Amino acid sequence: KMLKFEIKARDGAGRIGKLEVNGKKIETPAIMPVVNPKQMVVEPKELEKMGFEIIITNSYIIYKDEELRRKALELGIHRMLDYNGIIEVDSGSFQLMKYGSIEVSNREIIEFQHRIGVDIGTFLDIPTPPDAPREQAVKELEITLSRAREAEEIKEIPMNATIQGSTYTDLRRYAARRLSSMNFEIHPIGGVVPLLESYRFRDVVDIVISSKMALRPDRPVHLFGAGHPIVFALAVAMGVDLFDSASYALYAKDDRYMTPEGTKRLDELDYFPCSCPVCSKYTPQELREMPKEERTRLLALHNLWVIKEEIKRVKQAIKEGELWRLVDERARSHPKLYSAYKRLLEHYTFLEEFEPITKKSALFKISNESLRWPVVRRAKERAKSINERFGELVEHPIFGRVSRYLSLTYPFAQSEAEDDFKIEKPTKEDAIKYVMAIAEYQFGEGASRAFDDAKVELSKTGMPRQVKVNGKRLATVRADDGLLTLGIEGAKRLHRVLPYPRMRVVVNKEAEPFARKGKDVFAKFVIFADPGIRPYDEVLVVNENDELLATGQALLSGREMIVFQYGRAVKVRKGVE
Amino acid sequence: KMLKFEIKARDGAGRIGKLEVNGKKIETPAIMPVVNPKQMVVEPKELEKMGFEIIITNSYIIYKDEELRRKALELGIHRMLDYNGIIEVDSGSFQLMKYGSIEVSNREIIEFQHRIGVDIGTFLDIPTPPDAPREQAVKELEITLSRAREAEEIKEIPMNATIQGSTYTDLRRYAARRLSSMNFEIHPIGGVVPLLESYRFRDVVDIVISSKMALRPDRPVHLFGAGHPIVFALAVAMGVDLFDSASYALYAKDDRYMTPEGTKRLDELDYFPCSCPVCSKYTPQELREMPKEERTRLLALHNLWVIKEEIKRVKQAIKEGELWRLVDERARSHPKLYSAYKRLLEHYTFLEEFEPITKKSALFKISNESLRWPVVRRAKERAKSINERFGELVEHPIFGRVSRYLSLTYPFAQSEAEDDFKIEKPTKEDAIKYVMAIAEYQFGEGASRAFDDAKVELSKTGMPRQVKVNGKRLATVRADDGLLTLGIEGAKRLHRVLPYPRMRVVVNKEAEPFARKGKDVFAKFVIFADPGIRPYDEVLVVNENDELLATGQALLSGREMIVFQYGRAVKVRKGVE
Ligand SMILES: Nc1nc2[nH]cnc2c(=O)[nH]1
Ligand SMILES: [Mg+2]
Ligand SMILES: [Mg+2]
Ligand SMILES: [Zn+2]
Ligand SMILES: [Zn+2]
Repeated sequence: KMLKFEIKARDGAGRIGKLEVNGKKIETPAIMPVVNPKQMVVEPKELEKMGFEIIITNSYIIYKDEELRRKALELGIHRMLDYNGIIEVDSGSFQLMKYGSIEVSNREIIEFQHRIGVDIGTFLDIPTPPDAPREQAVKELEITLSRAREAEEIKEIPMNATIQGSTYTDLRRYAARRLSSMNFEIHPIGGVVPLLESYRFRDVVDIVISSKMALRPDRPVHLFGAGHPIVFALAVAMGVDLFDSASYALYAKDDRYMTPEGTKRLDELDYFPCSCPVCSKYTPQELREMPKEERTRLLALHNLWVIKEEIKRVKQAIKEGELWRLVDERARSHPKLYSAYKRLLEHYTFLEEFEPITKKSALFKISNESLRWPVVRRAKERAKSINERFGELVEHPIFGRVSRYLSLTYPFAQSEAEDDFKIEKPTKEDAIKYVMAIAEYQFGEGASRAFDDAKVELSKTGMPRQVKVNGKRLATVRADDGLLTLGIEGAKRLHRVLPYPRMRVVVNKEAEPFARKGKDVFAKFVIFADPGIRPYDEVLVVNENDELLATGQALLSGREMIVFQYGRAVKVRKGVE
Repeated sequence: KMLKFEIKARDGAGRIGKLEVNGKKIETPAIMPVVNPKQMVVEPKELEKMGFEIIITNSYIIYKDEELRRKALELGIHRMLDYNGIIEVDSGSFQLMKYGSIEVSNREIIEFQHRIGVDIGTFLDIPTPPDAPREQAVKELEITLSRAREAEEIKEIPMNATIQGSTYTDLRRYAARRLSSMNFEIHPIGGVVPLLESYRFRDVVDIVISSKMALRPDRPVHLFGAGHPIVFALAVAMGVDLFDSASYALYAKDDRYMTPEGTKRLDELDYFPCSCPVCSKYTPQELREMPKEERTRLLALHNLWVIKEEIKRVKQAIKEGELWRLVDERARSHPKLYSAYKRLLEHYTFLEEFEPITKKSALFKISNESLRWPVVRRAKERAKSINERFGELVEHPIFGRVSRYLSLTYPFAQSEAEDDFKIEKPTKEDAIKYVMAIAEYQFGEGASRAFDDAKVELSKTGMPRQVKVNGKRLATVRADDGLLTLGIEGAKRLHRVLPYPRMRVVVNKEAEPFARKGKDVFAKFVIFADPGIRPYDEVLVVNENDELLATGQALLSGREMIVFQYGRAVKVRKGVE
């Protein structure tokens, strides 16, 4: 294990992760600028100063140039580029996609990558073009897989194992499942460059989702060639963690200027809709008259700033549970991106497994699409049975109508549309009915039976809070989302009222003592867990004998908990000890 | 004539304008930072260095303070504030909002503003709150207008005549009519601060449109209190040319960070979604540790950069003919903004009057609301008749079905949605049918009768270009928009086929010679024009006797050509004499 990856925060199918490679730590989503070893528009040391702690170069281009190879073998790529962050390197597969044949063998560049002290390498995977004869897509993929097995045998460093299969979702699934069973640390998704250039974002969505579906969750995903800000928000919402960009430099040499919404020709710019170091002091009409070398430099820097800025924007949105809103905003950039956005939302089943149970932000109805967001479709179905049971429905701008008993609970209460939703507070005789409704809603069918005989306390306002029964607190309704926070007593009740494995996270014999003491539960110790658990659900920490050890909040889905070996699986609230 | 205002470019009902006062020019849309004479987070000279060439201060406050009072009379605000740009001042009406009455008379402040060398003054209009009872909306408006009448009498400086009818569109209309008929140079729209602070943007749209409907198009409109980047694109699209902001500073004082999509609390920021001098330099945490004063300063500056940046973004979009696409993107920032955006599109009649006829940018189907854009509804309606005659209905992504004869013309041809639309090139036999369908579509019913007996000469590609008869070239189908550019001969024919005033722009007797000569028609010399004329339409430059003087392209709407006293109204292609 030379590569460690763990989730720190999440939204949609996206996540902010901590990625460690042989001692170097980087936060994802992240973009690695592509550096041309022959003509570096922006010096690696300057990229590093700008905050780019990971970059990529062409080991093949280096290998072929006598001078470059000599220096790379003499000082290592790090000293050669005078860069200290993570240096990822490509294999020359891109030259393969352009010329068909390359003058170096898979084993050869791999060994070369090792010789120059590369942080992360890549083998000669074949980038089958889109809409290619299924025959070619298969023949090429098998070679890719063969070259992969070879790389798995000789690699001594972290390496990229790229998924191919052209535009055939079944080949994608196959590639993903196969490379997922091999010893590799990162899984790029290739062959998409031509799609991105053509703005065929819908096809990329299909390729990306089919790949993510078959890929094991705990490994970072890299979208090869997605180096333009316009796709960041969407790609990250699908679960992409890494991006690489050469366009920042190539566009600059073409007097092309990037924007989160697309690209513009410098000669069509009357104003700079940006405030970066470059745009804050210069002007379109000035830049246009500068020496090309200078014009290229300033554009490159600008492009890098906008790319860096989008990433930060995306991470900040994930942090506040607003990614979908941002994605919705960026979808209006281009008709094709809008097409791709609608398509992504059709994949409710894939998206639903990762969609957090509760978010910081309120549900915003800002378009027709938002009514199709994962959280909306989930709350709809989960409320159906709660309505035909508790009745007393009220009107809701977004969900139409929902029982007054869920009106204080996310996302019904925690949402906003064109018109405002009037939440109906409980009564002294009503309270418990709410707690029961929430339980049945948050924990599933039967959960109320753990609270029936309880007494709900009300705050200075008519809001439900502390839930008690013949003593100790069973749980508490949160003010922030109207969801229940389990106390050890309430956890015990749920445990006996709900059959195994509902709400369970089964831990290591070794992990048992810690959970009992209330320490947090770490993924590597989770041997099994309820497949229904969603990020942020209340959870029952248990041993194999299903004995309650503690209660806490999930940070991963049931499945992820099993698969993941790094990061916390559960944030424990209280233990049995 | 103490204020000149010219339209330099436009889109939607918005416009980029040239505003001159005291020989000081400024480009609009423009936002004026509100400056507090007592406390200044950022100082006028700094604001001037940042590029804010217009600001606003509270003359009443300056008045009520001995210190400022002396220095003001003594030095005159310009030197007092060490600012050399346009300085606008407010009456003290703001204090009226929160105090209901002040210790100064309409006449007193007005004369005081005159004494301190103010570039633009304001009288004591009463900012009636959003949903006041009708008797109050009415009472205060009459009081406002009496002060308007007094101000018009003694005025010796350009002044803001604020439209003030609360939330009664009929009162706004009246209020606008009256002030328009009076001698003032700028028209703010007031009583909206309470609405903006409550994100009640839909109500602001209704108030603005009802005001704009009754305002003289040639005068600048100012949305009083609209100082957050969130409403700019929307507001500009409604024809608002000026904004003032106090928020950039006040928000900073409460560690609130501005964004084109809204507002963020500093203690809730993990990353800065911006590249400005501040954000590209510091991190959220680095900011939180600084002393309150430094924090307030840096945040205030950041807010100013966001403001400045959105404006440049809005102006760039107008120049590109993509304002609506931006409004749409921005509509996704908040449910209340989305509600307002949809409402704005309900006001088709108002918007269509100012909406240009042809654009450089292609029509993008990026949302549901995209289908309700002015250009789309206009195209649908107009084409109905063409589809009824020339038939040959071909499929279209946005309009569904449309006669093939218009498939070469804007906005049908370039249009792009989830799937591209393929154009139908003419046959040497259908050629004429196209020129006729286009004419009927571009010039209105009957227009075709001016081209029936003509031959359409196709180019290197099966595209129609020059239209000739007997040897004289009537017009020529443009390659870019598929719209006809008239030739003096085509002009003549249309002149007799279409009943006055269709396509007519009537000029002075003094302008008659130039027009005949071929010179461009300036607005001030236009006495009357076809209400149906839209920006960029082909127009018939005629004299009062309806005698053809020349042909050209409109740069304003017919209604605008009449009221406007500055700028060109028609770019003449060719005179007659
Ligand atoms: N290895 C590799 N590099 C790429 N660069 C762009 N696309 C690809 C791809 O599919 N694979
Ligand atoms: Mg595990
Ligand atoms: Mg005129
Ligand atoms: Zn920039
Ligand atoms: Zn900033």
